[PDB]
Amino acid sequence: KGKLPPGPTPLPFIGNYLQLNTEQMYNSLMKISERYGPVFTIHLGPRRVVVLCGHDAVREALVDQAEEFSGRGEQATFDWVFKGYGVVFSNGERAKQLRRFSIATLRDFGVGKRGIEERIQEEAGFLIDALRGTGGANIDPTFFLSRTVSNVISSIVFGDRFDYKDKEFLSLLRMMLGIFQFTSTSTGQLYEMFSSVMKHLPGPQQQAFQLLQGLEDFIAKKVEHNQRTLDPNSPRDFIDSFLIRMQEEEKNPNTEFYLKNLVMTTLNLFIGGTETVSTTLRYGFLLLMKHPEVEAKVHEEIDRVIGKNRQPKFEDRAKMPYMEAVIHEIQRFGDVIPMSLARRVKKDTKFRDFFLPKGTEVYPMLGSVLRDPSFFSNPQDFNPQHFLNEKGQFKKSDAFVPFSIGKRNCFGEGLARMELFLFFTTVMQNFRLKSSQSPKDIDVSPKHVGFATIPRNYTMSFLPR
Ligand code: HEM
Ligand SMILES: CN1CCC[C@H]1c1cccnc1
Repeated sequence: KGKLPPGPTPLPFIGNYLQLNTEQMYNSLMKISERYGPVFTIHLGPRRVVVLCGHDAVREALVDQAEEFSGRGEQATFDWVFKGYGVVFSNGERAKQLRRFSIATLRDFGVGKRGIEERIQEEAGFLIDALRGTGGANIDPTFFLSRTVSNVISSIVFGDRFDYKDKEFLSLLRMMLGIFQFTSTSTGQLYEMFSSVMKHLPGPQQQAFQLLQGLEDFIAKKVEHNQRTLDPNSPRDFIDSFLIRMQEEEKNPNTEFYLKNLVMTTLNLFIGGTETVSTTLRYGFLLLMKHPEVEAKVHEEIDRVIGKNRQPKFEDRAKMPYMEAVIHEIQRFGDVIPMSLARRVKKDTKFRDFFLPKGTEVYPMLGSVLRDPSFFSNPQDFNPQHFLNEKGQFKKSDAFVPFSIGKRNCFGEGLARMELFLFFTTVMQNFRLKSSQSPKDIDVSPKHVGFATIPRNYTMSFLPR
């Protein structure tokens, strides 16, 4: 029965609203940690949350006490559509079934294997083609990168990749993009505290709902399409494998394989498989143009190990320590999902002499692990040396946790690291990156930080080398 972690006294309903700047949630919670310690209690409106800061607090909970911290908490904006259904927002039995099935089915369509390495190499080549065809003109790379990324997971879950022509495609991409931005604003973070009121009020949360509805309707139309052209012995994509598994479980009335879980799971993958990698690429190029010395070492190393002729491949990894360090440092620096997705204690839990009642939400401050001064000698700088030893060979970090850790850690990690290596490598093989402004003027502080870290709007050009 010990005590909850210390933290500032909340008000009825508003919680710790007075100590929170919803524009800068992460900076807010970190200011509070400086006063209360690395483990503290915050009230996000009426949501009682335990916040974990620094590598040690986060590894201790999510790894050393893995089972106890394995429950899924809420993200309220996403909840509006998912409603506890689908792999990401589910718990207990639902969670174990959808994750085990999702991981396996991803692996059946080539994730972690030559299959998807081919699909990514191919789709990369299509990206090179498009950036050439701009002929060095000053463009917004946003939808160039995200079309390419989205087409990879799209081929896995929908079968065939989207034609760049498709107007529905861009529409979906705008939708995904506007949701990531919304959830990263003051208002999206205010919604995390006050959703039981705000869901019924007018404002930018109404528009973010319409985008979620947009994505749900598109997935439900693709499912429909898949069902009535289905072939039970030869699955065409993820949706088919879940349709089939649905059919096998018409006997079991306690099954988790029904329509709503298929829709929401496919939506999770589509969304998860698109926006984070895409935001990482986009920040990544921005960082590279700001650090032209880094771009030159990368260029130097691409030329010696790969040269201009062949397609980069995943194994090149092993022989490119400086590129792996660059991509590691883009992820670390980007901090794209700075507060993870919320966890929940699965039962009454003891954790460092605090007591956590069953159901308490947990915030793993992944951003604080990526910036932990005990693991990286210059947290606020972009410096690939963070992941290099004395001998310029790749150096692992225990604080490299952009995908989180523990039992509900990101299972798209393997796909992502593959897409990131290949897309970054192939793009810089063919282009030098040319900024709109001089390196000293490039602003890499974020536009929005909340659920995600969003880079500022920018333009650039892609010049042949
Ligand atoms: C830059 C790439 C990515 C980053 C930084 C990232 C980040 C994260 C984080 C921080 C979590 C929460 C894990 C936890 O609760 O401990 C998560 C979960 C998840 N991710 Fe990713 N992710 C990425 C890519 C992907 C991709 C490509 C997919 C699609 C295949 C994907 C699908 C998912 C799913 C389905 C979950 C829910 C895990 C569960 O509840 O069991 N992610 N991700
Ligand atoms: C933000 N994401 C990256 C991995 C999980 C994914 C996500 C988050 C919220 C809803 N669906 C998918």
